[PDB]
Amino acid sequence: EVQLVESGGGLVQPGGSLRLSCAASGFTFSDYYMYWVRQAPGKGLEWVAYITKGGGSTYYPDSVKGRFTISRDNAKNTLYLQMNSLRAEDTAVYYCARQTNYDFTMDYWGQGTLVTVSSASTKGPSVFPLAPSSGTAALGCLVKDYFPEPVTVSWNSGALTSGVHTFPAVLQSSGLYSLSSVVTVPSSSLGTQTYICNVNHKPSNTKVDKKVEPKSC
Amino acid sequence: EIVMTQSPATLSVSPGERATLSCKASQDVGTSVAWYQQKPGQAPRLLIYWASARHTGIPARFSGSGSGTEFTLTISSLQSEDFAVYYCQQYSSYPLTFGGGTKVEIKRTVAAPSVFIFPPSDEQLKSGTASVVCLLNNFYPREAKVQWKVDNALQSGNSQESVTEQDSKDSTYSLSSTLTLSKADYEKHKVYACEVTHQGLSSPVTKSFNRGEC
Repeated sequence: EVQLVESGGGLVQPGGSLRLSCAASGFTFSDYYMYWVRQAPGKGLEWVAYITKGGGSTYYPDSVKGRFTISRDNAKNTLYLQMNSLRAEDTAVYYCARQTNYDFTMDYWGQGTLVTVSSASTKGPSVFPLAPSSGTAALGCLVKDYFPEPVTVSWNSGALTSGVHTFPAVLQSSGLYSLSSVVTVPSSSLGTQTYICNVNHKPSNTKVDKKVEPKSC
Repeated sequence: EIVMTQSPATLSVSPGERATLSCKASQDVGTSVAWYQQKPGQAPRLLIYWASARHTGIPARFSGSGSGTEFTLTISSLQSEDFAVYYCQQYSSYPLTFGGGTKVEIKRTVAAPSVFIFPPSDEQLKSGTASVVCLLNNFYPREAKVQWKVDNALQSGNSQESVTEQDSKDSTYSLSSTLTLSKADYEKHKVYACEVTHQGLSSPVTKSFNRGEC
């Protein structure tokens, strides 16, 4: 299988620098022209860097030229993007993309890495229970007051997926994100089945398992 | 640069019916135009190249047409898994450019939300803040009204909503509304209520609790 894995995205001060990397596998890397394409939250696609097979030449749009440097290492299967003098509007998910052989389209993309340009501080969430009440019952975890994005939430270490909704984070007026993750389950299970939400906010090194149960009354 | 413009920013099409998407170029780009599908949370996927050639492994219900400055993506029998943003792209000349995307929603039948209210946890209250959460689960269409009342006073400006992306499997939405008060304010009031107005409900549904009661 062809695979592209981006890494290196994170939170950086306005004016700072960051270097992204992309690991390629399952195809002969030096045979292919490569792209970096970025997507600001809720926005469209913008290519930001292009490099030839041997790395001999590089191309960038105006929005980025003079600040980004695309490079590659064909011996060790890796594409790079050096980003300097970062601005708030460089905040985006950055994708590594392979150019289709003998064409100009992009036929494989990585999963993307998020770059956040901000002076706000990193802060890990608190995790609070959304306890099932007095058929189908609903329960969840409230993942409150963190920065930057992203956080991941699983249930029962990934064993519970049906009926799960993890909501998009929303920025509070404090400048911190909050979100809830909920699941609907049989009411008959509430005494018997354990429900634990697994929260990981890697930017702040915050891992939490929260068991959620009916409140004693 | 050549500007690509995608005409209906949004489309809402019943499952099994035809969806037609438009992409217009500012200059001639021949047939050097591609289409990408991007589902929420995922990277784009190449659908069509050369204006009308289906990429390998793409289902036959996707077809592309056009030449010059006017291009069209047709999904002949829209399936629920086709919920996505669709982007066009020209590669006729440097620099390559993308259109702004068209978001295709599946217009399923009306589904009323299941509504749940959650009081703030005792652990959060120690922090000095109270979050009250109202959940609307698995409804269609997306339009819904959620109103918070605290001892009969409509609360405005002190809540935020989040809505999931349309569910690929059942084509529904879910919604959370979070009311945030100080602990001091929370403990000054008794009746907390979420009232939900939605097309699938014959009249609004209220879920409520009394602070300190069970």
